[PDB]
This record gives sequence, C-alpha cells and structure tokens, in this order.
Amino acid sequence: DLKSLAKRIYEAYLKNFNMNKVKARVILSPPFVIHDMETLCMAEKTLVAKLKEAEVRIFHCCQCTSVETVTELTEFAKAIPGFANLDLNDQVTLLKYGVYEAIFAMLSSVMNKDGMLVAYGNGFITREFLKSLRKPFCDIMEPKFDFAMKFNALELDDSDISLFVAAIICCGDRPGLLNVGHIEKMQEGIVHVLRLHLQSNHPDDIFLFPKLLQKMADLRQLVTEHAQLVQIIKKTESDAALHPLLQEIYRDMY
Amino acid sequence: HQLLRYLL
Ligand SMILES: CO[C@@H](Cc1ccc(OCCc2nc(-c3ccccc3)oc2C)c2ccsc12)C(=O)O
Repeated sequence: DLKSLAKRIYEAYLKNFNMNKVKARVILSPPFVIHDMETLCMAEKTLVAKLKEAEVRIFHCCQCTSVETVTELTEFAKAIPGFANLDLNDQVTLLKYGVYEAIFAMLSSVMNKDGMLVAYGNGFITREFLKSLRKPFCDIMEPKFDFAMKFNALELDDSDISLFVAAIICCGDRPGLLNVGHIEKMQEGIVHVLRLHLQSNHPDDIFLFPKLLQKMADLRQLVTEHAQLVQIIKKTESDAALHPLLQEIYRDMY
Repeated sequence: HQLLRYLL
C-alpha cells in the first residue's frame, strides 16, 4: 500500500523540478533585475541567449519556461505510483488538463509582491515592469501575482506542494478519461496522504486541507482565464506563435 | 498530442 506514497512523491518532486521553494526563497531574500526595456535587452543578451517586439519576446520566454516545466511534470507524473500503469491516452489526458494548474501552483514559489525570478533564479523581473506591458500581454501577468500572493500566504513547503501537484494531475474528472475508476482511486490515495501530511506538517492550521481543496478550483479558473487570453493573443498578434507542445495542450480547452 | 505522447 501507501505508507510510502508521500515519500515517493516528495522524492520525485525534488528529483524532477529544477526549481523548488527552498531554492526560490533563498534566492529571493544576486539576481539581475529587469525593470525596464534596457535591462530586458541586457537580460536577453546575458541570460536568455539561446531563446521582434518586446512583449512578444517576453511571451516567448514565458512559454519556453512552460515547455520545460511540462517536460519535468511528465517525468514527475511517471514516478507517481499507479500512473505509468494507466492507459497512455489517459496519461496524455491527465497531463494535458493538469499541467497548467500545476505550473501556476509551482510558479507561486518564485513570486513575491514585487516580481518573480526568471532564468533559473539568475534573474528577477519586477511586477511593475510586467504591468507596463501593452495589453494583452500585461494581462496574463498580474492575475498570476494575485493568485500567488494568496497561495503563498498559506506558507506551504515543498513537501506539501509535491502532494498537491500530484493531486492536481491524478484528477478523475478530466474530460474524455478512458478509465475514471482507476484514476479516482489514485486520487483518493494521494488526497488521503495529503490530508494526513498537512495535519502533521502544519498542526495549528486547522483548515489548511479544505483551503487547499479550494486552491485547486481556483487554479482551474485561473487556467481557463489564462487559456482565454492566450487564444486572444494567438488570433490577433501576427508575431506571437505558440510552441507546438503548448498548442496541443491548449487545443479544445474552453 | 504527438509531443505529449512523445514525452510519455
Ligand atoms: C504565455 O504564458 C505561459 C505561462 C507562463 C509561463 C511562465 C511565466 O513566467 C516565467 C517568468 C518570466 N520570465 C520572463 C522573462 C522575460 C524576459 C527574458 C527572460 C525571462 O518573464 C516572466 C514573467 C508566466 C508569467 C505569467 S503567465 C506565464 C504559457 O501560456 O505557456
């Protein structure tokens, strides 16, 4: 059974994601600051070399970060016990509908009220610079800080987060799932271990569990709104292509 | 979902 589930998810998380909360918090409190157009261009020479209007370039650099995170989330998912045994079409469905929820949950760790890390913590981009972008690009930025400031007030650590992200992936009501039963049972196991973990990791936050359940539905809405802006950008900005990985994930979402 | 299937 599952007295080992929490350890396996936690180990898979630390092993697969290049950035985590301890590293993020230590770095946040030195990284090159992008606060204006001239520092953007510096960072693009120095930090983003391998990766043309500014907003579009920023849009591009964000999506490169998603491509890489999706790559890490797939490897993390295969290490969740039970996941590799699902039908490959179900595996695809779970990652497709779950990756962005997981992405924004995790992005929260590198964000504070003033900005966020970039290029593996080698940089920091300020919240005000992001707000100065022209629409619609500015609009994909601030709602994430709004969400992050509130998710971060819960003071989760990496171990809570690993269980949380596993719960987001193994989610039994994604559309078109071939075998809901097996996935719902993975889910119940993870959510059970999560509940117990939050009890012993945070003994005085009586409502953290239900609070996190709520964060799940909130991330859902957050992704729906994000996906809608990305669709607007895609149909109305001739210079903003979406990476083909991102394009499959986003296809059919509404 | 060629590329997602590709990762998996
Ligand atoms: C286009 O949005 C992405 C999702 C995403 C992925 C990653 C994101 O933030 C990454 C942090 C970051 N890095 C940069 C950056 C800019 C110039 C050079 C190098 C880096 O800007 C940001 C916000 C954000 C912020 C708001 S949305 C989003 C997607 O839809 O795949």
